[PDB]
Amino acid sequence: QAAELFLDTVSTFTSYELMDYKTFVTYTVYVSMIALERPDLREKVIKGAEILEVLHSLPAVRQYLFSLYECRYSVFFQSLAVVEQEMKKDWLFAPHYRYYVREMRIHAYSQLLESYRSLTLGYMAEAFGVGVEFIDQELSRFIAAGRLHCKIDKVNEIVETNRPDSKNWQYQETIKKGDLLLNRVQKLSRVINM
Amino acid sequence: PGRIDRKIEFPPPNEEARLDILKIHSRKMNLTRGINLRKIAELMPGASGA
Repeated sequence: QAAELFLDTVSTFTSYELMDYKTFVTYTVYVSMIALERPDLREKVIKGAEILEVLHSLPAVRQYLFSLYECRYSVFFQSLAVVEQEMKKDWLFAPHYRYYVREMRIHAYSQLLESYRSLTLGYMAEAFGVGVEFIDQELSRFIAAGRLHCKIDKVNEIVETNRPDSKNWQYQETIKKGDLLLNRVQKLSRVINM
Repeated sequence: PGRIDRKIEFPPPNEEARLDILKIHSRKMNLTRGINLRKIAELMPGASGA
């Protein structure tokens, strides 16, 4: 919803209640890298004329976008580093910044693991420089969270993909939200009466 | 015969009177802010309010 309501972009320009417009550029671009899919991510920045200049003004913010489309995994640590230092000082991001850290991780891992059906972590050391056990426990905790299922062979240094998630995850959202919803109405049902 | 009534003139549109009223009618139509309301009003001398 944030990026959707941010679609007006430059049409609001500089405003007192909108504070700094240069910083509005950065706030509106920080949300577009999550909920916006890659075709649509470049659809907004490349096709949108009003937003193309403001990104050209700041070379640091532009670096993250074009490096994200470039798929280079060496810069993502350095670029998200700056993004994380700005995330700390700026307000309202204190609660939410730690989720963002892993968000961009899985968003890079998506495009990563979708290219090859069989992959080795030793190859990932070249792009990450150099992850060995780092990405081991990392990816393990991404898998345990049901985020981008992929089967990794331990001590054999093999990663497998799959995952045809359109089966279980299609039907899993129903149970995940259904349980919480009905457990809410259970309380409201026992409230009345007494 | 000058008796009796209140005299109030109806003025023609003026430049400075064109600026604010321009914004007023422009409140309902989506547009960006790169529009210069100063130069656009001087191009329209006379004409009318409507």
